[PDB]
Amino acid sequence: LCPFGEVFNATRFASVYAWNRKRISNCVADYSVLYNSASFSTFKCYGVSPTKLNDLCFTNVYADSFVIRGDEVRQIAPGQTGKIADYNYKLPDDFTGCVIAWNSNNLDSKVGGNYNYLYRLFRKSNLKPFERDISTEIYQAGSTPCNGVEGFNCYFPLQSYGFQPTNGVGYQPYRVVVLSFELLHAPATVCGPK
Amino acid sequence: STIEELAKTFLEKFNQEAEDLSYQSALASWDYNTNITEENVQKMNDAEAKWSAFYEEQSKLAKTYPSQEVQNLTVKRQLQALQQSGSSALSADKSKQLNTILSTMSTIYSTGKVCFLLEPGLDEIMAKSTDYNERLWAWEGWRSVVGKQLRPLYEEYVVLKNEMARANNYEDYGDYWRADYEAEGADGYDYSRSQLIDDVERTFSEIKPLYEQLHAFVRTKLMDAYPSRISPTGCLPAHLLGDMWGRFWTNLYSLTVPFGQKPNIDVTDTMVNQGWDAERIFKEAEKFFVSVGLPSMTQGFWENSMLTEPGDGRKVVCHPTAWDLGKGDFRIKMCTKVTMDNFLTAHHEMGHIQYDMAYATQPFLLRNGANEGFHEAVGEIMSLSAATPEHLKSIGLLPYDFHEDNETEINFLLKQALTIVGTLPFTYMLEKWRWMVFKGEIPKEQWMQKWWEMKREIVGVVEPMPHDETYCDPAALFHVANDYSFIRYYTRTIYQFQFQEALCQAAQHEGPLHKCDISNSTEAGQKLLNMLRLGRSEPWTLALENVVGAKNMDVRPLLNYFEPLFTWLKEQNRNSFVGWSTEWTPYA
Ligand SMILES: *[C@@H]1O[C@H](CO)[C@@H](O)[C@H](O)[C@H]1NC(C)=O
Ligand SMILES: [Zn+2]
Repeated sequence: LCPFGEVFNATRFASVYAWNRKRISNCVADYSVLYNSASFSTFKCYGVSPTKLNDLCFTNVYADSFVIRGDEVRQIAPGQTGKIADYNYKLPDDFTGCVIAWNSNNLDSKVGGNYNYLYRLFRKSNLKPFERDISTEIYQAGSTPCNGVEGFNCYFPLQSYGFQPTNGVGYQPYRVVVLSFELLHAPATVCGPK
Repeated sequence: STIEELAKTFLEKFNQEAEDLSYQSALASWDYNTNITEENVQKMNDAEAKWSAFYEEQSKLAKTYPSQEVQNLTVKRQLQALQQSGSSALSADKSKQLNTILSTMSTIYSTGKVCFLLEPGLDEIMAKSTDYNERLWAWEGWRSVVGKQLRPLYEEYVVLKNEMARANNYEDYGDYWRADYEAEGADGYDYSRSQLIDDVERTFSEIKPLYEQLHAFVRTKLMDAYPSRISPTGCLPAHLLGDMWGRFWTNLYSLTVPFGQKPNIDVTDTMVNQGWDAERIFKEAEKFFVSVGLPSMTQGFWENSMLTEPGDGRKVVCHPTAWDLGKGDFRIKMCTKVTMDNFLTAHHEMGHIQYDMAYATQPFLLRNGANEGFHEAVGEIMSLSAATPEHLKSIGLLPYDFHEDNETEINFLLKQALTIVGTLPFTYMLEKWRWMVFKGEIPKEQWMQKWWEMKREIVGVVEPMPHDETYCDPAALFHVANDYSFIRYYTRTIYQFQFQEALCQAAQHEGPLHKCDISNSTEAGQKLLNMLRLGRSEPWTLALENVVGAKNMDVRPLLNYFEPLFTWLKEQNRNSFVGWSTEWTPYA
């Protein structure tokens, strides 16, 4: 039994741009404890039926974990565009996997305001599918090249989320885990009971 | 390298930084306005100072992108809103003088003495007493202790403000105050500032036939109040209008009432007997809004809002207000009781928060009303609809068998008219006088003369004592001593009835307009929301056209609202004279 509890109830998560990547294989996974968890917000599955996820099985399962805002959850879907769906984390059209998200206001909010979660808002070109970027080079906007210091028409490419307890619903933190399934020529290793 | 892209990139960073600094400042201010101590003021001052410094620096940086070259209208409006804000800067030496003058002009108004102080005692003596000598004493004393001590300060204020207005590419300060109504857009949606001074005047020409009748009906009713002190064909004396200034005539209802043997609708006793609480009023107010097609209030509203005076020894001002702190935080603060006026104020504040929640999706710099007058015109129609007999009968506060006799409608209409119609000429005259004074049409040595000439010619009120050029009467008002605009009320009065006529016609109602009710009607709610969600991203002409169907101010709905009162009044004025002549003086 591979430990879904390692990622689902981990104490600390990662930012959107430096999202956590985990490979799962050589185990047995019982999805009945997840879909019927009755403590999740969104459980959207694409390419595979939710109930028929206990019969047919794959070789490798990739888990991507991060934390985002509330109104940006809709951007994690095939074909969607925006600000975090084209500069931070992109999903390909032919996606066979599931997206799970849940509220975490009790943990990722402080009376003074959490500020250690970061996201990217400036980039030259859109991300290719399933790609990460952690570079901290100064974004170049105007003709004049700015070296080492940001001034007119030159900005730092990362910013922080202002999570505070007394916010609304679309401004509260949300933890998101995306599972992707791989079915290459390698023999199958992981699926449920008999 | 295109300027539009650079402006977009700059605004993207500005929005993200502002959405945090503004929230911190708002939360700090709420802490003070909820709990009053000696340590909260320091935090509020620090937060406000940081926010102001950041805003000024960003406004200074944002003047390098010309507003003419940008073609996209949304980005152009955002740049225009950012550059003009914080542009009030000409020189440090004169700015210090202007700030000191404003502060010393504001402080003299508050701590004035006659020894009776204004707010507790003078308001009561002006609103209740029925003696000629006492009222004239208070009027002359207040205009002598404060008015005579503000003329040189205001004479310096006008020129020092005109210099600042000229330095900022405008014509005068009046043009600066009229810049809120400027609209740029498509062919028929363009509104120029210089047009407004015309339009207002036109509308007033339609209200003169109604108000004049009222001016007669009040006058012939004061005949009994004072036997032989007021003229039977002249203007009304200034000090017998119910307030210190004559802004509202609501305090004359007892003397000027058609039928005093039929009491009006009161539900406080039934509310007490049925066992209601403060929270039940807000629950009913929310139920009113959920039935028209508007969202219910958030969970955080109930947990965070203050809805009653706390008895734990804390000090609260609790003047009824609605707060939109940003980041999805909406609150209402009010000392609530179990009376009817609080029931109506609950709907007013609920409408404010609904309007705030409508445009939360727009960018930061466009999260305001279309113009300065919409934001309260949205809230007043809700009270107008929720103060009707039909709504109260439906909600259970009144028995089903209760009827409405014609005398009740006459009395209610008179009470409403003494508040709404009577305040329009005063606002129009005061605004016109300051516009002319700022422009320079009236020389420095003929201020009070023209002021009283306009008062005799437009409003119809005569002074009891001769006033020379030493005195300064306009400065006595609060909105003038501390600089504020005043045409907002005139616009709001027309807008609130135009909206009401449009919504009631869309709600499939028949009969007089004052018995309307928009409860259980999703079409009217959708029509209103189509404008509420628009925000400031479009010119106010298009926002007005999305509810009523016109492009400018129309006064016909206001006259339609008072048609039964007009028809009744014309009957009782046959054996009397309607109008006034400016040749009679109380002192001669
Ligand atoms: C992670 O913690 C939750 C919280 O009780 C618990 O259900 C389990 O240990 C883990 N979650 C899952 C889905 O296994
Ligand atoms: Zn209001």
